[PDB]
Parts: sequence; C-alpha cells; structure tokens
Amino acid sequence: MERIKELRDLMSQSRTREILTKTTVDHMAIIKKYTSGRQEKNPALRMKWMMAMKYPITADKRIMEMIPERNEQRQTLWSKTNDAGSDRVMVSPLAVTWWNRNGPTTSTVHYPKVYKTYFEKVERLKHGTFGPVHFRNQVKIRRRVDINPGHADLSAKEAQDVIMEVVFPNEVGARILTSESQLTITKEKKKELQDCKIAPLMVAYMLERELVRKTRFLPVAGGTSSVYIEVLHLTQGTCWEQMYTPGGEVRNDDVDQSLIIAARNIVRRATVSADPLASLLEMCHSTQIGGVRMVDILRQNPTEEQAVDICKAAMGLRISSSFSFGGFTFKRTSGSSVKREEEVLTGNLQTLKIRVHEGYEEFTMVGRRATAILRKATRRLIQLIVSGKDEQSIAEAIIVAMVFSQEDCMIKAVRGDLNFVNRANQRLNPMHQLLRHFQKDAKVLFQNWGIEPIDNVMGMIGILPDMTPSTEMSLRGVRVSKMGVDEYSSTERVVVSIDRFLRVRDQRGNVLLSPEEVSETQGTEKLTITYSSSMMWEINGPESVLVNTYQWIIRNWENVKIQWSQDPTMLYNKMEFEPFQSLVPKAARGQYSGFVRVLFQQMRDVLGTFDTVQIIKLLPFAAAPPEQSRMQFSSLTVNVRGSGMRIVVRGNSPVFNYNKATKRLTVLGKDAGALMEDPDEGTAGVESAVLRGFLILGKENKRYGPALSINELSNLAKGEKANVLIGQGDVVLVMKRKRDSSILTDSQTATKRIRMAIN
Amino acid sequence: MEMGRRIHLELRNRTPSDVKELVLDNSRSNEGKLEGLTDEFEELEFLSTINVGLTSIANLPKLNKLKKLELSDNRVSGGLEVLAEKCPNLTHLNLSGNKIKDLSTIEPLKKLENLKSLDLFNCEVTNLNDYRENVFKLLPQLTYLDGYDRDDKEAPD
Amino acid sequence: MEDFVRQCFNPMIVELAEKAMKEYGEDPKIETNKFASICTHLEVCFMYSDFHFIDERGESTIILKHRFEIIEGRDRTMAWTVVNSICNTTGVEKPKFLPDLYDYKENRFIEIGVTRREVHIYYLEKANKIKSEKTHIHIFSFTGEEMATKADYTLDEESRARIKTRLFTIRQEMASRGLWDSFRQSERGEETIEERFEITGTMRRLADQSLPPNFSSLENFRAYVDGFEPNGCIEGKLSQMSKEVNARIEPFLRTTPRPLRLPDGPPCSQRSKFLLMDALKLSIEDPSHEGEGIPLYDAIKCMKTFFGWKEPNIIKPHEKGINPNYLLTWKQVLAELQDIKNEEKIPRTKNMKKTSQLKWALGENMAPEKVDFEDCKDVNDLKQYDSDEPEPRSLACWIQSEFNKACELTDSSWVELDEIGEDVAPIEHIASMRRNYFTAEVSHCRATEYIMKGVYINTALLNASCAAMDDFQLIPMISKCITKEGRRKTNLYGFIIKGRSHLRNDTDVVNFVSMEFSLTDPRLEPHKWEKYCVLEIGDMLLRTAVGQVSRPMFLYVRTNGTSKIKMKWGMEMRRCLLQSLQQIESMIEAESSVKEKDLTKEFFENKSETWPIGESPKGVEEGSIGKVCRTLLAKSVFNSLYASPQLEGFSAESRKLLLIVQALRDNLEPGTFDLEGLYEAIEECLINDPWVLLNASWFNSFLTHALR
Amino acid sequence: NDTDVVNFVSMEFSLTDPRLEPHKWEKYCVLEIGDMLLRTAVGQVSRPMFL
Amino acid sequence: IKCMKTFFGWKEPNIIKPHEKGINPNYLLTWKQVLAELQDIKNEEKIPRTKNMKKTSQLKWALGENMAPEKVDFEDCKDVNDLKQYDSDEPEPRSLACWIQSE
Repeated sequence: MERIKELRDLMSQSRTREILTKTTVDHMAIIKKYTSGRQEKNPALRMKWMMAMKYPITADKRIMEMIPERNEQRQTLWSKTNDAGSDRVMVSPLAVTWWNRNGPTTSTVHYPKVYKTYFEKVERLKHGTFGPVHFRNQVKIRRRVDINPGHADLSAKEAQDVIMEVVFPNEVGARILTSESQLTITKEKKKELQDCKIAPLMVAYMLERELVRKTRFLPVAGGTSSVYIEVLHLTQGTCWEQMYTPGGEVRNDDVDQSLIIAARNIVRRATVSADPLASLLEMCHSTQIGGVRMVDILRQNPTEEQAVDICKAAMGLRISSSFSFGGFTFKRTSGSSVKREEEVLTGNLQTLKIRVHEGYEEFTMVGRRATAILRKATRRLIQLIVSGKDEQSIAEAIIVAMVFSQEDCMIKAVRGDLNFVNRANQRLNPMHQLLRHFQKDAKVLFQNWGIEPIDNVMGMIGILPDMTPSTEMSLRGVRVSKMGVDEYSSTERVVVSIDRFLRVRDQRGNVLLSPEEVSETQGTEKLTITYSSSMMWEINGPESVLVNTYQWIIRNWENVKIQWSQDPTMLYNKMEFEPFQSLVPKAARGQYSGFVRVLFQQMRDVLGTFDTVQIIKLLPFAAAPPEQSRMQFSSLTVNVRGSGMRIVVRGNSPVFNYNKATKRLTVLGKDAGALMEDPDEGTAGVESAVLRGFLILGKENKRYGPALSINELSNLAKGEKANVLIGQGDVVLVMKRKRDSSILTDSQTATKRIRMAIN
Repeated sequence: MEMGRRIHLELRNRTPSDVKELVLDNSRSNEGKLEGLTDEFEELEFLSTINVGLTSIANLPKLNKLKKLELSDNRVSGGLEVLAEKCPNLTHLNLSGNKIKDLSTIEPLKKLENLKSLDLFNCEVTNLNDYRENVFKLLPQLTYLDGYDRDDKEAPD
Repeated sequence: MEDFVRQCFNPMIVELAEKAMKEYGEDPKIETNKFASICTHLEVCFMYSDFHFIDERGESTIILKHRFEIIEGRDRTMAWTVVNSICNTTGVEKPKFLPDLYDYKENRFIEIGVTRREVHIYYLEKANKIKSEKTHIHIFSFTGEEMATKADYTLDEESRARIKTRLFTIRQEMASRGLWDSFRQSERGEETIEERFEITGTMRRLADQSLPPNFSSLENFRAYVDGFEPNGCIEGKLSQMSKEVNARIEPFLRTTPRPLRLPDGPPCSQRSKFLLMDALKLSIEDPSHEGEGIPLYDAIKCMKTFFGWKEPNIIKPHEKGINPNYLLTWKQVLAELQDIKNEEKIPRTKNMKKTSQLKWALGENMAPEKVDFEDCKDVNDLKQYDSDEPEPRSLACWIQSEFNKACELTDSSWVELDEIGEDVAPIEHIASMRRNYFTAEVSHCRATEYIMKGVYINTALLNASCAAMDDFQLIPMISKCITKEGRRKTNLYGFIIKGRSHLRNDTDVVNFVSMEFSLTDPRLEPHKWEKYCVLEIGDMLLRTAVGQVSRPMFLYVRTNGTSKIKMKWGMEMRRCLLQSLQQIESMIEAESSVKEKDLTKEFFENKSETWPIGESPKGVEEGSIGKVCRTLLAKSVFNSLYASPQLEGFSAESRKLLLIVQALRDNLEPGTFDLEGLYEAIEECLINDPWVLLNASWFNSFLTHALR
Repeated sequence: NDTDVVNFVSMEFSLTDPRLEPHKWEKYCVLEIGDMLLRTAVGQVSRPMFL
Repeated sequence: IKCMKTFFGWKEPNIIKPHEKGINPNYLLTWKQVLAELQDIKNEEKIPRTKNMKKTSQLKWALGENMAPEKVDFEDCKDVNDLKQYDSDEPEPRSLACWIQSE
C-alpha cells in the first residue's frame, strides 16, 4: 500500500534509514522542530498579494473526481498542478464556493456536540438580560479570573488522557492500560461521538478546549464569575457600565469548602495528637472527597489557607511566604525584621508572652473588602494606608493592621481581660486575643492612639477616630485612599521548615504558620467525605457518621458478604461498627441486634431470595449483645442529634434511600455511593467493554501469536496472555488480571514496617 | 430491551412457577399490548410494570395469586373487566400517572372485594370535585386512597 | 525532577531516601539523580516483599510472617545486626556484602537492582562485584526486562508483572517529563554521579583573560568574591571621586526656554505621492452605461464627458528629466485611449506597447552595471556612494495651506463604511449614536477624500502588479462618491502607468509614472513642483458670478516608485479614521466621568463649548467639536502621507520638552540638568521635511503662548 | 405613597410536575430542589419536590 | 427554621421549567443563598427577631433592582428612537383553559 511503499522508499536511502533506526520515538517530536523552510514575515501583505492570483488555495488530489474542471460559465475551478513540497493540487476560491453551493450534503449532528463550548456561549448570550447604563468613575481592581465556563477543571495530563482514550482508542499509552479509574466523562464522550466523521485532530483539540481550565490577570470592576468575564468588554468601561446577566447555566462547585473543612478538622485533631506529622499524613493518604482521594485535590487545587498550607509543609511542597491574618492575605514587600521574644503587661494587668518584629518592614494586605499597605519600624507604627468599599471594612482592616504592628502604645490602651479561648478550649495566642478584643471595642484606643494634622493633597483623605473622612487631621500614620489600590502582583514561594507542632518556620529561624491561626468555624459538607483512619470521627457527628459507616460497609462489600455467608459472628463483632451503636439507644440495641440476627438466620436458611440492599441496610444493627425478643420490628430507631430517625426494614426510608432505576444509594440526602451490579443474576460482566486492567509481561514474545490491536483485546479469555501494541508502536506481552487488587495498596505494609523501624 | 427478554432475565433460569415478585421496569411492549406473560405464572405475588409503553391491560393472564399489581407511569385506558375477572384477588393496586377519563371507566374495579388500597395520581379523574369521596362511595371495599384513608391518615404497611 | 520524585512516589519512601542519603552528608536539592535512584531502589524493594506471607504449613501465600524480609531500608548497624541474626538462626553464610532482601521460604539473601541500561550487563557487574554464589541476584529494567540466576524468579508471574509495569510507567512518565535521558545517563556501572560541567582548555584561558586588572585566574577571582564583605567601598569611592562628577539641577522657570531654530535654505518642495489640494476630477454623476464597474470603462466614460483637448506643451519643466519624452507619454496615452474607444471591444485591462518614452519614463534599464571592484579599481572617478548631508530647506507656506484645505468639508460623502449587527444593549445604542455623529462630522471632510483616493490607487496598483507581471498596465485613478442628491458619482483624478512588476522582496520598488489633472499654475510657486512635469493639456470653463470663464487645465506628470510595503501602508490609510476618534471619545468620556452622565449630545449638538485649535492675528482661535474632529483626522492622514524618520525623531525628542513645560505650568517646580542637550537633540531632526518644519513652527507658537 | 409598589421574590414548594400543563406556568421558574418519600399501596415511593 | 429541619430530601437545585422571558440562573443562585443564610443563622447563638439578607448581585437581579429603569426629565431623553408611551395596549386574547376549573 501507499504508506508501506513510502516507508520502503525512505529506508532505501542511507540517511533516511539512519535517522529512522537511530532516533527513538521518545525524541520524535525533537526532529519535528527541525524545519528547513522559512516563516513568512508580515503574512497580511502576503495574503493580500496571494488573493490576486488565479489559484491561491491548495486542495487534495481527490478533488479531481468530485468538482468538475469548469463550471457553467467555464471558469477554471482547479488546475492540473501540484504544490511546492507535496501533491496538493491547486484550486481557486471558485472551487470552495462551488463546493458549498453544489457539493454533496451530510448531517452535522455531531457538530453541536463537538463544539459545545461555542454553542454554550451562543445560548448564554441568547438568554441574557440587560439594564440601564450608569456613568461614573470606574475602579477596576486587577486580579486573576477564569476564562472558559463549562470546564471540568481537570489537569492538562488528565485531559490528554481522556482525549487519547476517546478519539485514539487503540493508541493509548501504557498508563491507561495500567489504570483503573475509567472516568465517567470518558465513557460519556465515547458514547456521544460514536459515528463522527470530523477530523480526529479537531475533535481532540475541541475536547481539550472544553475540559481544561484557564486563568487570566484582568482589571474587573463587577462580577468575577467565569460567565461574567466572557462579556467583560460589554459590561465595564472607563466611564460607563452595563447591567448584564448571562442566561445559561452556572457550574459553581463546592469542593473547595469541603477541602477547607477537611484540612481544618485534620489540623484541629492532630495538634493535640502525639505525632501530628505521621498521623496527618496517614489521614490524607486514606481519605476520599466525593469519590476522589484528597491527595489529588491537594496537588491540583490552588487553595491558600493556614490548614492546607501547614498540610503541604508537612507533606513537603512549596507554599506562599505569607500568612492570612485577620481575614486578609498579607505579603512582605520591602525591608527586613528580626523576631524577638518579650513579656508585655497590658492595661488590664495581664502579662502576655509575645514575639515582636523589630525592623523597618513593609507589608501589603489584600482582604475580601479592602486593600492596605503598612510601613512599620522597630515596635513603631510609621505609615498605614487603607482603601475599602465600606467603613466597616476600613475599620476591621485598620484594627488588623494595628494589632499586627504590636506597638507599645496600644498595650497601655487595652481595656478588659484578654482570656479568649477557641471553641476547642485551647488557649489562644496573645495577638489573636488582642485582635478579638479590639474587634469588640476600640473607641478607647482610638481616643488614646495618636492625633496629628496632615497636609491636604488630591487622591487621599484623612480619618478621624470615629471613622469619618477628614482632610485637615487624622491619626498617626493612618490614611485612606479615595481610589482603589491594586492587589499584590506576585507571590514568593520558598523552602520552609515544619516542626512536629505544625508550626512552619522560615529558613531564617522565624515562624510562618501556626494551627492557632486557623479559624475554628464549622461548615457543612456539600459533598460526602469518607475516612479510613483511626477513631477520628470527633467533629463528624451522627449525620455524616451514618454515611461514613455505609460507605465503609460498601467499600468492603465482597469481604463483608463472604464473612456473612461463612462467619457472621466475627463480622458482627467488628470494631468499625462501634459508633453506629452509640447512636442507637442503649435500652433497645439488644432487641434490634437480635431481630436482625434472626432475620439473617432466616435469610441464610432460605435460598433464591437474596437481597443485597436489605443486608447492607441492616448489617450495622447486628453488633450488640443479641437479647432474644419476639416482637416483629418494622422501624428501627436511629438517634440523629436528638431526633429519632427510623429505618423501614422493607422499602426505602429517608435515612436510607436506594433508587433501583439508577441503582444509587444515599443516606439522609447526602451521597453515599452505588452498587456493583446490573443483571438480576449476580454477575458484573455486562459492561461497555471497559478496556482496563491489563498487566504487561516484558517485551514481545513470538510463541503467544501474532500481535493484536488494543481494540480487539476484548476477545481475550480470562487470564489469557497475548501480544498487543501499546503506546505509539510498542509491542508488549500483556495478560488479564486474576487477583482483584490494584497498585495503590502496594508498599503500604512495608511503608508502615519501615516507619516503625526508623522511629 | 423488550418484554420477553426482560421476563426471561427476571426468571433467572428458573421455571415460571416459583416467582413471588416480578420487576418489569423501563421495558417495552409491541403494539401497546401485554406479551410474554402466560398462565404458567401461578406463584407471582408482587408485580410491577413502570414505563412499559402498554396501551391497555388486555393480555394479562390469570395470575390468581396476583395481589400487588402496579401499572404506573403508563397510558393504560379502556375497560377494566379483564382485570376484574382474570385476577379477582387483587389487594393493592397502583395506577398513578395513567390516562383515565372519569369514574364510568373506573367502575369495574368495584368487583374486586379485596382491594384494600387503590392509588391514583396525576390523572384526569382526580381533577373532579370531591374525587376522593366519590371514589370511596364507588369502591366501599377500598380503605386507603392515594395512600390515605377516608379520614386522611397515612397507611402503614 | 525532584518535584516529580516527590509527587510520584509514596512520601514515606521519599523520607526514607532522604534519611539514607543524609547519612552520607548529601543534600537532595544539589543532587537529585542519586535521590531518584534511591527512591526507585526503595520502591522496588518494598514492592518485592509485599503481598507475600508464610502459611500454616510453611507454603507461600499471597495476601502470619512475611516471606521476604527487607534489609536495604535500614541503617548500617541495624542491617548488619539483622543479617547476623538471620545467619545465626537459620545457619546462613555471611555474604561478602550487604544484601537487600531475605527470602524465608528458600532461606537465602537476594540482592535486587533496577538498571537503566541492559539487564545482562548489570547482572554481570553485580556478579563480579559480589564474588559469591550464596547470594541470589534479581535485576529489573525500566524497559520491561529482568534477569536472575538460573531464571529461578522467586515471585509468581503476577508480582513480576506488577514490578515490570510499575517501572515501565515510571519510565514513560519520566520520558514525557523530559528527564529520562539524564536519568539513564547518570547511571555509570553501579553508581549514580552528579552532573558535571567543568571549564577546561580554551574557556580556561579565556576566563583567565576576562578578569579585572588586579586578578590573574578565575579561581583567584572566585575566592576573592566569596570572601568579600561590604566595608564602605562605595563610601570611600564617593569620598575619592571629584565633585565635578555630579548631577546639578538647573532651575526651569518661565524664562529659560527658547524657540526651536529651523534650518535655513530654499523653500521646501512638495513630495506627496499624489496631488492633494490642486487636483481636478472628471465626473460622471450616474454610471449607468453598459459594462459598468470596470475601471477602464468608467475612465473612458469620464474622458468622453470633457472637451478641450489642445496640443500640450511643457509648462514647468522636469529640471532633471527629458520633458519631450513625458509629452510623448501623454500623447501615447491619449492616442491609445482614442484607439480603444474606436475598437468597441474594451477589455477589462489595457496593456501599453513598450516605447522609448515609456521605457525611459519608468526608469527601465537606467542603472549602472555591477562590476568587481578590483577590475575597475584603477578608475580615478571611483568613489564611495554619495551619502552627504541632505540639503537644508526652509518652511514654505504651501504646507500650511494644504493642511488648512485638508481640515475642511466637501460637497459629497467620501466614506461608505459597511454594516454591523443590530443594536440591542443600551450601550450598543449609545455607541451607535456616537459613531453616527462622528461619521456625519467627518463623512465629507477632505482628508476622507484623500483616504479613499489613495486606497483605490494602491489597491488597483497592487492588483495589476500581481496580475500583470511583465506588462505596462494603464491604471486610471478613479474614485466613487455620494452627492448631496444621493447619486453614485464617479470621479477621474488622472492615470497611472506601472513599469515592470517582477517584485520579490517587500522593499524592492516598482517604478510608475502618474499623470494627474489639475487647474493650478505651477509657475506661481515653482519650488513646490520641482519634481513634476506640467503640460497645459486643455481649457475648462469654470462657473462664477461673472459667467463661464475659461481657465487652463494642466496635467502634472511625475515619475515615482512604490514598494509592496508602501502599497500596503497606503491601503491601511483608512485606519487613520479610528485614530481621530480615539482622541475625542476619551475627552468625551473624561467629562462624563466628571459629570456622571452622558455628554454625546451636549458636545456633538451643543456647538457652544470650544477648544483652542489654531492661531490668527487677533490671537488664539477656538473651535467646536467638529473643527477638532476634522483637524485631528487631517493630522493623522497627513502623517500617513508625509511619514518620515525625522518626523518621529522630532516627536519623540519634543515630547520631553512638552512634558517639562507642562510640569512647570502645573506649578511643580521642574528642573533639568543639560537642557541644551535636549534642545540640540530636538533641533537635529529638522532638515528638509515640510511636515516636520511645520510641526516645529507649531511647537514654537505653542511655547510662545504657554510661556506668557 | 400608598400605591408605591414593593418588589419581592417568592419561592413556593410544590409536588406538581410543571411539564403536564406548562402553559399554566409562564411567569414562574421551576427548580427541582429535592425528593420526597410518599406512602402508597406499593410502599414509600420517591417523587421530585419542585420549587 | 424548625419546619425546614423536618425535611432531609434536599438535592442540588436545577431548573426543569425555566422562565422563558426572565432570569433563570439568578433564581437558582438566590435560592442557594437562602439555604446558606439559613444554615449560617443555625450556626448563630443570639439570633435576633429577624435577619436581613445581605445585598448580592443575584438578589438584586431576582428582585429587579438592577432591572429598574432610572429617572430622568423628559428634556434629556426626548431624542430617543424607541421612546414611547407606556404599553397601554389591550392584552392579547387567551383561550379558556381547564386548569381554572380544577382550581
């Protein structure tokens, strides 16, 4: 055929053969950058010149069979010529227009599917709403913002893998054939694009555009959502503004909040622990956030918070050399300081052990509602500038800055005791206590802080102690800018040191982060959170404890079922069931356990009536001393934060909802998971031919037979080994799996063994 | 999927005489008529047909042990004498989402004296004024309409 | 690489590798190839000993006691103690070197190694190193190859496949990350070496010769730099260097500045490509004739609308050319026009027969032949190419008159901007209002005529150049317009004849001769037209209050050259429009910001607010929004037409003086150090250009006004 | 003024499918903000809860 | 709050029948804001009598504050292409529908 004959021609010459045999496929793309042509400077002039010619458009040989030589007016569409470097026949724009007006027609059913991003833009515009323009001074604060809504926020590598599986089915790398998580999106796309004639490279590029995230540094003055950035030209101006709203669909996720809560819980529960470092590491390695391990999210998500930063420092990575103090992200900009320990007596006869910075340092702070700068000397506040939308933002920012300054003037201005203790009843460090105290009331300090006149100049105004604008007098080094201050432009990530106390210390010996700086606020998990760690369900509560128990049961469904079929007793005495029975009242747990145990006895006695859902629902209740009873229960009470929740043995219940149509299980509304089944004959062989779970066996082996294409591996028998071409032309011997394990659990046992040995 | 294949799959390589509950969900029927089911089924006790695309229950066999019959989310309309005679032992019935005009077509269900519960939802009959009480009058044997009794009390199993 | 190692492997193994290396006093951040090698070693070790257990009967099993015991992950003392304990308990012989694993089922020490190179070579090196037959060897390869003694691989196919596949995936990831080559390279036999890049040979001598005077070797300089500490070197140097090295601030206050001195000489001459204010157009109000649209047909129809073709005669001679040849060119043009008129089969384009007058007019073959310098090195007349100082000239008032006529309106509309999508958003409506107001303001201005005329000229020129490579093509200068009656009018400014168009580069020139009709008399200002040839080709009747007066209709012929880049820049002149708007809209917007409301109507329809936009004997003259609109449009269009390096040089070096004087006006107490240098730099830019001399006069006037 | 109009936004729960008679619903936006378990002759069936 | 706590079937809100001539997404956003604000109230201790929602873009858009035409004298808006008297036009006829009978 043409391809192999061309390869033979290439091999005939000495140099082409030498380059073929020498260069490895790894460096193929390196010899793709050795272009001997010449890039056309000023292509606009070149295009203007070219269009005047007769045949400036290059078409392919096949065009000779479909488009006739001349049209009705005898104009010349295509010419019997060839391009410089190939066999591309020469044609004129007449050929393009003739093809459009009289060419063969097909169905563009897949074009909307491949081009969902552009059509999504179309829909978002078509359903928008407008409002009156307003003319006024515009302030466009500069910041980073999303670009393309509708993305899955996948890493470039994951998007490449998805594209390779979707459009390049039998050319996927070894990682996919040695991979387990066949993403749902991949199968969705494979089903969507079954019969698509579009050029596969175009499909790949469009999927890449659709599934990737992008961020840009822009000046915005209003809404920052992704759908509010694609129309930034229409919305914001230098002197005007436009009221607009996209009318499509927003995809604001919540995994960031879940990660915040998870990290906060981990730090709060490990700070009191004996070995916070190894403990937190073990937790992070064995925790799942909405069906995905937390390690991937930590490596992927660009979150910035004290808990996550300390987690990174413990695990070992780079974090910003700054701290978010009082709800404001700080950043050093100029000068240097030295940390010195001292004891300070406040105005309430309270002695506090503090560490103050001595030096002529400068910081910039960016909060949720303000932006400020602060130049501080050795225990001396020199200059403070703030800008904020509201007066309250101004006041909180200034309070944060002054408490950070840690000057001696405010020390004598403390009124009332500073004995604030966080919700965990752990003593708060003096600076945080002072911050909260001055948040509560600072009028006395304002009266006794400092007052001096200021020269009047444009663009900046003073502030009186009652937090009102002033032009003739203000506080010492306190000023407010009438124009917004642009945030920090860059952040420095440096190597940092972490101690067992979860305190992050810089290379100069100073401390950077502490768990005490972590906010103790509690939120709600939008997405379910699963743990396989130790008795760490301290803040989980019953609501999430139920879901965690059901998740743990369903993860080990095979082992649980085998134990129930063979050794029910040991399964019943499992330790992991301890918290569930805590919720069940202590005056009835025996009756529930006995009832469920006798029900299981009847279940095993009978055959052909197997029901997985009932067993999963009723297993945790069989973990208590089974006192005999005769009453036929129908609703087993389940205490949930002082609210008796019952479980109906037959049929669905609010505390246990399983949908058969979707075969999905959820508990108290929260997501729990799904079962591994499809036909009503206890098998899982009915799938879409998932081509995963293969193990290589070294280089090609001739005995096993001629090499097979990946697409035809599906015919392989259980455990049969053959030769297949993986990657971009690498023949290897592969087999089907026989032991239902994965690569994740490897090294864990030896990991713990060597960890014990070292310590 | 189709009817017969679904019934064979549910049977689980067993004879059509040892099934106490049959689940036919999201199936399809040709010409909107029941197919597959035959007299051999004599132990069935809990049937369910949802989104099955049946125009009417005109080919239902004599499942004398049929007690919990469900025809939900379908477009069944016509005479119900076939249900009255073929399965005279119905106890729980569900017609939620069906296409029924008025009580003149739901009258034949009075023949079954064991119907302890009749469920209707998103139907044309329920639009009529005093639908609940009129149906109760038409079906005295009924005790729980739409999962509620004559005094608006939830019906525990 | 280091980041890849940290991310791809289990962090605990990373910690073990870090401890094992730190035992040797090494830092991973300096050496990472060793770090990656050790991490791979520990990973393969722990993979080997995983999922293996000893059953009740002693048979191996996969999930009691671990069948494999690890020794490689421990310290020296610990590893030695455990190997000794194994030897004593199981009566095993002491290997000469520390193994990696111990297999309990076969009771033997097995060393394991992952090799980037071939398996066999590493096997041989390990065997030669150990020199003992009591230790088993298991070598793995990232490529999917392995080897062991007697091929007695302890593990089952499943675990061997797992290890092979893990190493294969690691290799693929390292390669895709651009680190596989260095990793494979760093392996040297049985050890991993740090990357080395040492200066030896030529660079050693070069570095020895590239150091400060008081140093002799690069190593001595490095030692000096390393041991250096800051001890008042800068302070001492400042205390040493003379006070004469200082930046003195010279006060700048209302008296220092002076006007810029223009160059002296004769008045400057016109250099534009085409006539601007002295053109004449032969018009047809409605081209409804057969075969309309073709430039030749429209040109011929316009020609037939005029009578008065009299015998032409040289009026203003081409001081350097040969006037009779220009006369013959015009005569040939006319004769070809009559011939094609009587043909009755006018094609799309007209090709002119080559002739002596044509070939000389377009500079065909008038170029010195290229010879080797050595061959003609004896020629006395031989001398470097003449590149002396361009002749200084004097600003002549014709430029000011041309600009004044440019910034004024006309009778018809010289722009037909295309369509856009319908306005929906309120801001779209405000934008449409502003755009329509500006368009009406400058839809008829003279500068717009210049823009359209040049656009058409260059478009036709380039299209003919590409289509007619080796022919003399006759290109009428035509334009279209919309009269007050809303009739599609066509205007004929003149004709153009293009020479050889075998153009390859974007700077090589095609020579053409342009003959533009006119009604001015060159003899009034000869120095203006010293590059033109003028033939009194006819008489035209002009209407005035005293009836129809006959005047002489001239035809300026000149020879010019155009480059592809210049033609493109000509076709880009329409962008000039945008520039003007971008300077007024801002002003509009500015006031809106200070008023918090729209101001399009109170500016484009108030006609009361004004800006100083000129000078007159009474004083400074103030103009409305339209005056400024068309003034800026004319300035942009002329800048496009009269672009020259001196213009940009003067603009750049004058912006500084503008900013200094403005800062003085704002009462900012400005100061300067070497102001005379700035004046000299500005003055160096004024030599010959009419435009630049005019701008210098304008700046002198502005300084005069602002100083008071 | 007594005739001054105050604008409010009202969110009302419901269990009627608005795809049965959509024309009746033209000024409303329908969300599906949960599922409710209702007792019927065949147990506790789940149905959407509209807003 | 107590009535809300009696339900646990909350899902992620999604639009089944959208407001054709209106703002669909902002209704969803304001419903989410309502739920989040109720949870925040739950997190409080000294709950006052009533709680006022903070001003948000979606809240204004759903209310109509950002869609309300501004006020200007007729002198400054007379020259508007589509400036017309309020739409005092007879509403279009509508056929009888059976749903009112059922109501």
